[PDB]
Amino acid sequence: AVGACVLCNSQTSLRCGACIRRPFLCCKCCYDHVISTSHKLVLSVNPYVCNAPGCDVTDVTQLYLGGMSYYCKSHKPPISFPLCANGQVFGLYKNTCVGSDNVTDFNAIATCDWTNAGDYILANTCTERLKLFAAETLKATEETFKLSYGIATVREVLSDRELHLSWEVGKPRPPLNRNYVFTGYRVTKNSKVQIGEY
Amino acid sequence: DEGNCDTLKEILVTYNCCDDDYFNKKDWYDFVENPDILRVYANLGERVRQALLKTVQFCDAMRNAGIVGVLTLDNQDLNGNWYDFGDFIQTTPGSGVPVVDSYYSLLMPILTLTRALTAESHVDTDLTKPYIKWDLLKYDFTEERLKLFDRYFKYWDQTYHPNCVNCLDDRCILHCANFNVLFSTVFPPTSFGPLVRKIFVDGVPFVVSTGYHFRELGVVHNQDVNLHSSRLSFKELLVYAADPAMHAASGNLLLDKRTTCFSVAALTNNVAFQTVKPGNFNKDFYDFAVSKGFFKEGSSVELKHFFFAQDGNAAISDYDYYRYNLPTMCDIRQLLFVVEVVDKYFDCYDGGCINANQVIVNNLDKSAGFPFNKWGKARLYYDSMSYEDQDALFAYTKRNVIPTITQMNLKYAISAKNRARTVAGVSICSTMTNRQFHQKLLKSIAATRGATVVIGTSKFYGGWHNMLKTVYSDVENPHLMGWDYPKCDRAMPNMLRIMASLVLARKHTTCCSLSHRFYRLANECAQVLSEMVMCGGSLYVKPGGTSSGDATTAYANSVFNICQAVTANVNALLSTDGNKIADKYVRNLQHRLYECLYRNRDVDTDFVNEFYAYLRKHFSMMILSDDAVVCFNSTYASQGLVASIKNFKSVLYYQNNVFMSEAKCWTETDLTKGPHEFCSQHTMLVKQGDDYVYLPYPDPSRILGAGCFVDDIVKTDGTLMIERFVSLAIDAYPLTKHPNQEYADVFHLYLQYIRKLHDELTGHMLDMYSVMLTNDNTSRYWEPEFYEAMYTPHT
Amino acid sequence: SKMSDVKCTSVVLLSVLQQLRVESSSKLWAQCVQLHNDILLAKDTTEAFEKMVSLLSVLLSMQGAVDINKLCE
Amino acid sequence: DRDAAMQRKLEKMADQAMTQMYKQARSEDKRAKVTSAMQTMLFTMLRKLDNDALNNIINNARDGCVPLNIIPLTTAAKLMVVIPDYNTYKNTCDGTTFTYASALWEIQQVVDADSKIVQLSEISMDNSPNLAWPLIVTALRA
Amino acid sequence: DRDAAMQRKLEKMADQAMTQMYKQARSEDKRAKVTSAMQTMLFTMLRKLDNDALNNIINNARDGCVPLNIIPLTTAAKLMVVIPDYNTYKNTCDGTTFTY
Ligand SMILES: Nc1ncnc2c1ncn2[C@@H]1O[C@H](COP(=O)(O)OP(=O)(O)O)[C@@H](O)[C@H]1O
Ligand SMILES: [Mg+2]
Ligand SMILES: [Zn+2]
Ligand SMILES: [Zn+2]
Ligand SMILES: [Zn+2]
Ligand SMILES: [Zn+2]
Ligand SMILES: [Zn+2]
Repeated sequence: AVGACVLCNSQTSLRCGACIRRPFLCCKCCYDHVISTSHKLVLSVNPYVCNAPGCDVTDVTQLYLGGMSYYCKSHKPPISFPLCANGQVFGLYKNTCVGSDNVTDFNAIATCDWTNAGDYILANTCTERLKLFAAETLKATEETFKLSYGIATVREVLSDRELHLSWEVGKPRPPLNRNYVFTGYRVTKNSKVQIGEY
Repeated sequence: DEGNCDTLKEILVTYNCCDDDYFNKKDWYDFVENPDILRVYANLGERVRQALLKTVQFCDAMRNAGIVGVLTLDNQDLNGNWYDFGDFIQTTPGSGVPVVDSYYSLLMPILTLTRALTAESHVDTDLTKPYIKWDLLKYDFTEERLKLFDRYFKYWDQTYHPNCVNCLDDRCILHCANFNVLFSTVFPPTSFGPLVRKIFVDGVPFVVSTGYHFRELGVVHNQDVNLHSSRLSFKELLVYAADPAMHAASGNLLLDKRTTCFSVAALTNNVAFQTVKPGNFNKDFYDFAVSKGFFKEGSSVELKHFFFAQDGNAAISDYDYYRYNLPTMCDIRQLLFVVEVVDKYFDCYDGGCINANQVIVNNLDKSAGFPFNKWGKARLYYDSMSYEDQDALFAYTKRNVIPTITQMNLKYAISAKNRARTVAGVSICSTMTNRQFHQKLLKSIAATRGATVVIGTSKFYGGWHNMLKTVYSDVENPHLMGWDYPKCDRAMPNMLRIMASLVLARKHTTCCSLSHRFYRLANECAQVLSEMVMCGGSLYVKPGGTSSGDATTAYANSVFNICQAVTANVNALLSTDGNKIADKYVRNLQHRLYECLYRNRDVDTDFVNEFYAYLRKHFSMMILSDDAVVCFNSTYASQGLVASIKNFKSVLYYQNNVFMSEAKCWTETDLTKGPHEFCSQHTMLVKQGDDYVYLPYPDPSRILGAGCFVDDIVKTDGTLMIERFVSLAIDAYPLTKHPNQEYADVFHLYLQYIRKLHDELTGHMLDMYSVMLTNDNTSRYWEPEFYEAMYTPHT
Repeated sequence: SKMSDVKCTSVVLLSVLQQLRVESSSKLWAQCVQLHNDILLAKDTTEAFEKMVSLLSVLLSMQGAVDINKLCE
Repeated sequence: DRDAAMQRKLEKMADQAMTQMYKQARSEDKRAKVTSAMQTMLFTMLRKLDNDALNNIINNARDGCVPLNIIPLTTAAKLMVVIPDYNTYKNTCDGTTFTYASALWEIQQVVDADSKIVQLSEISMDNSPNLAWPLIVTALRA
Repeated sequence: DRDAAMQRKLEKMADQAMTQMYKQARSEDKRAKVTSAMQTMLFTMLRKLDNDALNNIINNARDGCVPLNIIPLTTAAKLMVVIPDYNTYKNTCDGTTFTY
């Protein structure tokens, strides 16, 4: 689970699960990303969530490392120190973390929505790792956007090439377009089978 | 009893089985010299297989004519006829009954010495005609087993289910298994073993096991076979890597002429020969010893424990030593009673099934079988899987079977005979489950002082003396004896291994259900008993007989040992005449023993208790996995009412199928001097502190050898030796009270050598630097007080 | 101690042999291990020396392997 | 004293936690690597077996169950005889072709125990001693 | 007392290194140079054996005459030993008996 920080390339074990793609972040870099945005969950080789039952606090800024696990400020054991200190969140290789201050455009990527032109113009004018990460992120957003759509029921099947297919109730109909390849289904009752692509 | 066997000879000669001069060859009866003797016995086949059919005709002739009686053996002349009607009663016709409990139950061990059902392998069941040709595929012979039974053992009133899967409990599993071990010589041998089937995952074809065809338990099918899977979890990956079907199907055929056992495939394109080097030499020490006045020409202490070496093809010969294991069919009422008593022996311990986070692996960095040993030691797999999957694996092999491959390696250690001994390292996917299943009972047996099975009781700190004084549990006229089984690891019949596994699985009366226990036993059989050995880059097939690398080895051996002892005892009590036993109690005991053995069908707990108490009062034992010591009353043993070395010879002759020559059964007749040799440590009686105690002392040649010859080159310098010698001296202390002088000196030799070692050490160290601070405590290893503390009873 | 110095020398000798890759010539290793195992269990003396002569000759049969002069010095 | 003891505890606590994290990472790394190794071996083993004749005989079987030994015994394309002596040689696989398990094979290479080659002429009743037995002779189905 | 405890701790800490470095050096030394130790020890023991046959074959093997196969034991078997010169020849050879 050890990886390279997307900005510092130093070996690290930190990921922002508040980010859809969960990239590896050096200590200080994840610090900067977590202090500034609504990204308020961090996951190490083990999740940083208060181990206390019923303690469902999430952000690490309110967490203290105690005995062998980490707790909210409430259920903390006496000897317990905060996970955020000196610009470092507790993780592997804290003394070798070099980091940087390029947090700005990275944050722009972490916060954008891909619904405006300037987003894309940035996304194609940034650093290399930044470029590929923007690619993966926007692709996942468009994937869940596709999956945010739904079904279409066949009113009539005129011929092998002509079709009467009504679309989902209360749904913005996906337009008549080539790219969206439709997988079909015919339920028996009892094991709906995949009838292929059309 | 080979000293006086003068009817076996007369029969074998009378019926042209072997001409007379045969018996003038010394050493013929032995089953391990001239195994040709089996060819002589097997020439009684078509004189026994005729008597059987004449019995089955006579039984009907009785039934349909209206008579009731018993069929004893001693009324059938070898030709076949029947000639005794002294005590037959007659009733209305068409309703008679023959009672054949005690006829087919004394012939069962003979029906596989003299191989009497093999004339059923030829066509038309005639002898002269040529063999039959079963289709190669046919993997299920239920109908044929049924027909053979119903044609030979017709009136044997109990039931018999071919596939032991549908059996009711541990008194029916033994019954049906012991019938199958006879009915499974008529079928071809290339139709047992795993059963495979082509399944599909992620749209790619596989071949994976789903069943088994055991030669005793019958056909067994998995219960979770998943066609059309899509993913491969870690549990799944393990199960499919340990399996042998992939390997034996992706290799290439191979025919081996070095052995006579089977041979399944050959994974690589080349066979690999293996050698065993000699061991290095500790000159400095040997020159010391010779300077102190040792090793002279004609003394009483001399080297006899050297590091023998082996050429290339030793491994395959030592595997081939399995040719001794034969399919033996033990009696089936005396066994179903002896198993009762043997269980009474194991009363007090407890056990059951446990969780995954409680097993305690002793040592973790030891090989993990094949093929897992190509990627890590056991630590890797024991740290990879979590307790969750490590328990799902268990509760999944409670409901299917998993064949495995077990390697075979030559050992590298001191010895006194130029044969090379091998050891089988079972694959981890079996040890994990076996451990979780047995650990509770095993760790409860190894921590109980003062019982028969003495494992885990040290000889130090006054342990040997306590063992020896427990054994004399107030028997009347003691005479300590002993014995030893030859080739114990390669002749134990399959039936006794199965009885052992059952008696060790008789504790989970409430942790696990019945089908669970049966699939566990089938799993253990297919993993340890009849597995796919991999001896030198080429699979093989084990015919039977235990293996010495699993979890439940020493305890299974202890159980089998107690079983042989009690069987010999039962035989010796029955065989006595009966009308000359003077007492009025033991004679009644015999008269109820025979009836509870053959003239009954259900347990008799009160009588079992009385018999077991009688044993524990006239046959006290002490057992460590095959090394026994008995303290039998003597007036009885002479009148014929407990065991004797002759009886052990007999029992091994018809149940193990070897011959235990009486040159290795020491029999001491003086109670004081203790057992002649137990666990390879003679015993002396030495005064110590105003009372007398027993002490164990090794065989000096072994200690000298272990000092003089070391296996690795770095162990030859007195860097670590300053510690490797304290242990040898600790083991060799008791020699300092022996009366023989060289036994008195092999102590002070070690004791002076340690001192000289330490002095040269400080010399070299004070040379390399110039200082030394607190290495003073070593002034306490070269005094005879520290060790003398090690054989006292305070701690 | 003359008898029991004809076994230790054989142990050393066979070790030296094996250290020259005589394991290859699978016939030679067979004969050598035979002579060694046989020496070890020999109640006599002359027989021990017989087998010792033969084994040593196995060592000597090769010329360039073990420098004989620089040792016999 | 209070604060000194607190810091003294903190040192050991942090170091325990850190060594623990190292151990966790090590375990996960080894686990992933071993799973990859197992999958690779499985697939490269599978992609070898002669799928045609196997499909044939299994689909012929009345259930999809066939005892294991006959799988190689009837779909293997090789045969590695091993011979311990000139006599059993004479009596099992003489000449250039032989028959076993009801099919016809032919020799292709006769490697002795030293992993050398041995021309089929050298193996002669008077040329027995010079050949370091056993004699691993391969073959091919035909 | 506290200072004495500290010094004693430093002592027992130094002794670990002082007694481990020695094991390391000695062990690597022994393991490295072995193929010569074995042969030297062998020839020492072989001189000390004090046998005659061995001594004759050893001297001969020194000055050239080495055998090409295991000397046999039985009273009928083959032996092929080289001879490098006439001097050694007439040293050993005599009539039809070649003593060795
Ligand atoms: N003391 C005796 N004297 C004469 N006949 C007896 C005696 N005891 C038993 N018998 C009869 O002989 C039968 C047993 O005879 P046995 O010695 O077995 O000869 P067989 O084997 O020919 O029956 C018994 O069933 C009984 O009928
Ligand atoms: Mg009679
Ligand atoms: Zn960074
Ligand atoms: Zn983030
Ligand atoms: Zn909390
Ligand atoms: Zn049954
Ligand atoms: Zn249980």
